[PDB]
Amino acid sequence: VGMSLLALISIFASCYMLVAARSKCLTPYALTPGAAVPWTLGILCCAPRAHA
Amino acid sequence: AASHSNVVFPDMSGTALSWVQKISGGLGAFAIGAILVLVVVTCIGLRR
Repeated sequence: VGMSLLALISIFASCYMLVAARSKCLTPYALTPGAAVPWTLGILCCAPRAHA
Repeated sequence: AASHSNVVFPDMSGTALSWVQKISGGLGAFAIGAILVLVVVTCIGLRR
């Protein structure tokens, strides 16, 4: 039980860190009426798939 | 009477199954190449 719980905690922490890093990298692009840099769009998936 | 257990399916390393493996491998390589071509083309098309 201890090992399983620790593994789940670590994997959740890593997933949260990835999501937060994505949000922090793509936050400034929704504060401008500009383009999303398809180069960055491919690597960093965002909610706008085709629009904007 | 027979002194064996009467099993006939050959090994995967046999001549017949080697031929089958080689032919399937060639066809699979062709299919994978076609998949890659389609994926590259569609990604380039979507990047526009």
